[PDB]
Amino acid sequence: PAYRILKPWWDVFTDYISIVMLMIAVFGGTLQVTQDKMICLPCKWVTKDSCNDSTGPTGIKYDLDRHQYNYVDAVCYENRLHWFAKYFPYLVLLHTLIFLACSNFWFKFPRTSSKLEHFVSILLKCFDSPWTTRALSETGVLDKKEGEQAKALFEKVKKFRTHVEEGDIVYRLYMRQTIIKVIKFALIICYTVYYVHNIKFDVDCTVDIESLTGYRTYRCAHPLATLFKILASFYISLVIFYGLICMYTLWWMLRRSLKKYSFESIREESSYSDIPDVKNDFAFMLHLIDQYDPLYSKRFAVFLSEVSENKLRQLNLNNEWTLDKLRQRLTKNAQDKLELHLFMLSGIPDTVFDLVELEVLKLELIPDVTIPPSIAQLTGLKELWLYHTAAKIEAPALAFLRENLRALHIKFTDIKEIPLWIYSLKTLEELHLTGNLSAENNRYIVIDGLRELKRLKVLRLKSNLSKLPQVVTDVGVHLQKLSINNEGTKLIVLNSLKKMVNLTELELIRCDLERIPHSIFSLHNLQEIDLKDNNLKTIEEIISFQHLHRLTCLKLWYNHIAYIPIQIGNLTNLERLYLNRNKIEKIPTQLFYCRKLRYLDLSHNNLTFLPADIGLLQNLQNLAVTANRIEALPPELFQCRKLRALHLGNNVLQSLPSRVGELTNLTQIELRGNRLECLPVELGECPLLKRSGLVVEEDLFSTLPPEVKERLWRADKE
Amino acid sequence: PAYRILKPWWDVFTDYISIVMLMIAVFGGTLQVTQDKMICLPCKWVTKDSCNDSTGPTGIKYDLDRHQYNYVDAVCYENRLHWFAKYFPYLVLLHTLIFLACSNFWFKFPRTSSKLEHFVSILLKCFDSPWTTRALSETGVLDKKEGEQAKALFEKVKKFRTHVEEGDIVYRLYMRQTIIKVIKFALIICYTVYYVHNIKFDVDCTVDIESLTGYRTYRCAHPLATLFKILASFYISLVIFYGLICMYTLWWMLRRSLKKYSFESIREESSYSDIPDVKNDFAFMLHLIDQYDPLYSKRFAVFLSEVSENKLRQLNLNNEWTLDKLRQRLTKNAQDKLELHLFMLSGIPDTVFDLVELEVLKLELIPDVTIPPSIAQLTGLKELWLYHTAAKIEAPALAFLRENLRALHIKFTDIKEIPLWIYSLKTLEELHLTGNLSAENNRYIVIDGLRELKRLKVLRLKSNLSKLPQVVTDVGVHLQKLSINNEGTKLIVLNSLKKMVNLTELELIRCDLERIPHSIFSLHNLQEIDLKDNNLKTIEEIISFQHLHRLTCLKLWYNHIAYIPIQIGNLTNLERLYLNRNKIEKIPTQLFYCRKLRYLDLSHNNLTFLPADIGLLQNLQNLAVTANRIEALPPELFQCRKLRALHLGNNVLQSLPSRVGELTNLTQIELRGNRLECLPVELGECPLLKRSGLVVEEDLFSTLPPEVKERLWRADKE
Repeated sequence: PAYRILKPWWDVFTDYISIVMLMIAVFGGTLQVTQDKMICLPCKWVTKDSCNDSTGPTGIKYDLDRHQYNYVDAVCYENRLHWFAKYFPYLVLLHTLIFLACSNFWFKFPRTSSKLEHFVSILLKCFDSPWTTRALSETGVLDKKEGEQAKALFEKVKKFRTHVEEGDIVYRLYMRQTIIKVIKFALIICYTVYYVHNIKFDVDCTVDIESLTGYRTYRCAHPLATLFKILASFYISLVIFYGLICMYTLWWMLRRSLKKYSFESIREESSYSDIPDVKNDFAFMLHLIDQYDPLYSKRFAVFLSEVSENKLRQLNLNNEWTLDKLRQRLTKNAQDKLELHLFMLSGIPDTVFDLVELEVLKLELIPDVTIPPSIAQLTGLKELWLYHTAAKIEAPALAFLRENLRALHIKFTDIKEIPLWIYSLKTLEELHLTGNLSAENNRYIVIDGLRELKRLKVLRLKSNLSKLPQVVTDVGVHLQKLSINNEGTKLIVLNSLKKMVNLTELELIRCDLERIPHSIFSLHNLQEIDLKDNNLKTIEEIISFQHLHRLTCLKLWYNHIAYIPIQIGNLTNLERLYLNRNKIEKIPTQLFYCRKLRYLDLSHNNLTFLPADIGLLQNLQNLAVTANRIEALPPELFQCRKLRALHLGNNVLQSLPSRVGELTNLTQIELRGNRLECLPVELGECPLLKRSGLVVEEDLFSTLPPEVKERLWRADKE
Repeated sequence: PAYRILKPWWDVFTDYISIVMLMIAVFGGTLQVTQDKMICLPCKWVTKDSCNDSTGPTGIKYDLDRHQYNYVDAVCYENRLHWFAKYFPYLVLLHTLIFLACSNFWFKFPRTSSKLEHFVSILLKCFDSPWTTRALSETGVLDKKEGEQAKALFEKVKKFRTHVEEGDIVYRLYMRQTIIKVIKFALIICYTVYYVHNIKFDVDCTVDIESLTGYRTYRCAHPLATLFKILASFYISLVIFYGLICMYTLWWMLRRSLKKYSFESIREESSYSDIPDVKNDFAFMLHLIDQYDPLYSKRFAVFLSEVSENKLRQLNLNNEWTLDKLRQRLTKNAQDKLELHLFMLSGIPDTVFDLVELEVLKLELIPDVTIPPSIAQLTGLKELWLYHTAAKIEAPALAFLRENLRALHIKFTDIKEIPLWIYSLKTLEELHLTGNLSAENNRYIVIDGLRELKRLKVLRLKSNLSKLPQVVTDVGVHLQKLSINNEGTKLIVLNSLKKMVNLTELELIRCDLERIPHSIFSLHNLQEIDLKDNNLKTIEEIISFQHLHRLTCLKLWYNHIAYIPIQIGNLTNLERLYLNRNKIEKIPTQLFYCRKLRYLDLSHNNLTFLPADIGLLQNLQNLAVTANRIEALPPELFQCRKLRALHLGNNVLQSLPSRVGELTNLTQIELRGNRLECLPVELGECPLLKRSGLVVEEDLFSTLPPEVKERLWRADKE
């Protein structure tokens, strides 16, 4: 009932033959025990120890008692009867017992019985499971219990295959059994056929007992000799059949090299082309199964396809990730949109396509995943972020992304990681490419699809472009933003940056320009310009920067600018400025002639003084001079009545003048790290300054009057 | 334990006959073993080696010992008794064992045992399924798992049919078993009938043993001969019955060609004519079941019919989407009409036709659906939407569609999936085509049937067409509204718009025209014209637009329009003008002669100040200058009394004049992004202004007077 699957036709035939042999043995034994008498009549004329057959006919007088006849019969039966006639039932019993022992050797040997039982259990589990049925049907909806059962079955199959493939004990044990059976059959046939002629009805007895009966030789009849001969002939025929069956088994084991299973037909007909071929000690068991039924091997093959594992994992992650877990995983990014982050997942769960409130989706390391058509359900989806993930798409999904998606973020490290269908997404407007794409004589060739992005407005190219692609220059005629981050790689434009007339913004970070090209001056639509991390040394080209009519901002932080050019104040259009973390030695008053200035940082500079005209910028609300050599705070600086926040910390400023409290728009002050003695009393009269905005050292905050402390704490808490 | 179903009645009769034959074999064998002695008396006078048969009578003295009598009996039993008389029970036992082995060959042969057990297991699983009961009762809502297991049963039945139909091992094996039984019966009856005549009570024995007893011939008696003879006659009769049953089985198996099955009663009493004929290796087992009883075959044939599978799969789907949940999913579209969408469904539920009040029906990604006649019930249906859903149709459904529809939405990714019967419709007013269709050597051939619509009024095209089709020009003689979306690809017209004399509204979306074609001006009856995102810079052709007197609304936004020509003031008929997202920097003074303007859009442009002539446009209500360079709000703007919308966000607005309260009709305004330090007191006197209509910073909202804040809160609350 359990191992019957492992018994082919030859095994069951041999079992039935052994049963018949046991019946023959017991019948012969009980027949011999019940009666096996001899009937002996003495020879009156004895020659060569056998009588020569030398009014009406009359009987022969022997003058022998019945007891003497019984004694003669017993003596002749014990002595002159061939051992084959006396021991045939016991010999056939022994032979069939040894045959049964050989047959059950592997079943009763633990070192192989455990493997056989485990294989039977694994095959039954793979056959009766419902997952294999749908796996064959597919050539998706699944239950959690079914998913966990299938996962357990897959791991059990893998561990069992790993354990069994290196054994190679069942095959050689079966070979030994077959060889033993064949040689035993041969020897039994030879000896039994040669000795079956030694049992006969007429047997001549010469036991040499004349002191008790007086006769030398006796002619004895064996009444059951014919029946025993018939039984022996029938047993010989059964042994011939058994040996022919064993020889068929031996031929079957030495014809196709059962150490190897090709497994090609099952994998090719089931579309599971990547099914590895079975090695030794596991191909033999599958050969036995095929002899029994190929259907079990067919149902078991789907657990070794290297694809059904991926499908089962995808279904399991679909089932396990509930909607509530994803809702708890929802995040609001800096742009105030519902973000759902997926990281370290083999595939995209299908449950994420149930929350239509998703706005920005980030995918990171999602290998070999295909975009499901269910993406059309997420109407509110706006941003798709791919991190080192080469994913496939479907026609309905492609159409939905072409007609709904607006922003795409791409982080990659190889050409194959860039989906080819991103070009057809014509509603895409915000693009973020992160990853090297420069190639030797192949650069910017597969990137000709940028023309298709008609609605592209926001572009970010991070590929260490030592050469600027001409396709980007041609497509910039409708772009509005372009931030190129080369990670310090030098930027070469070969006079191709003046063609993007509609480029409203231009950012050059880590481009290592070392000097401002003249093509920036042709960007009359420019409003915010930055050369951060370009190690710029001179910015005197602000003279030619005057062409930019609507240039409302200018950032030059994190550079080697040694001084502020006198021409920078002539661009009255400038409103926001970033000049901190530079090597500026002194600040000329020329810059302070752009009275609409509102953003200006001078932190982490070698400045040791503050000019007089700093207070003439009444629109300024951000003063960041953190970690400077400024040691005296000028009273004229306090004229900026609209200075919401100022940063003075880490400086060498000795004290804060009393004019700080004259500002009612103050909200935040950064003062930690200064050579300050005590905060002024006037600082506590600011209606909008609180402890959140008043960040200073512990002792400096302790220098304030207690009423100022309690007012600040009450304002901050309530 | 009900494996007997595969055994017909004749198999049971043969098994019982074999049991009786085995019983009589055992009886005869134990009788012969226990007592089979022969009693022999020598003939004093012998003629022809036979008994001569020739103061009162006295017994004849033979002078023979009892042991000599026993020897004579044994030698006569060995030699002169016929082998059939001695070995009748053993031959009967051997033949009975051979018959049982033949009967149980296929039952125990693993190669066909697997097929038999799989067939009986599938039959028993099918029999207990409530699916069969429901199908029979069809001549009604159950558990979902019942439908799941029904589909699993259907799939496994199909797989088993595909597997077993290729083998053909059970029919040939059964035929060979029957042939072996018949030939064995013939041989056994021949030899037994021929040799039964030798079972005689008296047997003439001439063993020729003179040196032992001294008599030539003997006259033996077989006391068991009569019982053996009657047992032999009984066994002959049983063998005759067995052979007759075997001949009947052979005739039944060699007359109807069991390699094929009819399956004709199902398509008559149930009209399930989709069941194919069953070929070998499956028809044989079905015939055996029919021999048992045809009920199992009848209740199992339904699983081979795909029509029953489809109908009860649809029934399961209807059970999945109940009416209450269907109406829960029922919503209202953007046109305030009842709409229902079906996404990622295997088929269209029948329950969707319960609600006849639907007007818009969305069918997206519903594979291989045929439009049923049940759509005729939904007389109120007006719009049917197809999103990548290839749909087949029937005559009544198409008849209902041709006279009870308003608009049709067709979204496709491939040419072959669009329905072709759409052209037969005549009640259709709006047709929505979505998907690129242009190809070479078959250009614009799929939509050649668009001319069949003689009532087509509004045409909406999403096909990315390089050139305007001639069929569009042919069908435009009666159109009213045209919406073209080239997805940013440049469109070539070549004077192909003047043929649409009755066209009312012309819409060109993402056509990348870069220049307005002159055929637009020739449509004197045009009402609304759009050039949405067509890379237009100059619109000076308005001199030609002056031919269009009834151009109430002109849409020229999402383009690169640099400056508005002064000739736009000639078109005083403009009422709704969109000019946002353009390079427009200033409003011409002549534009204000168009006093009919009511909707003006200028957001996200280079506007810096508003002309003083804006106050003369009293008809204006909606104004949008969001994200511009507006330094301050002009005073003359406040005299436009019925301005219901003023979008001034993301500007550089500094001071808000107190005259905002003069706009009693002002409802919607925003102050985000504008550096407004303070607010006037008249802002809270406008009845139509509410807190939800006031988009302002929370602290700047607190800057409102507390009475004004309470008034705005009261307005917002109710």
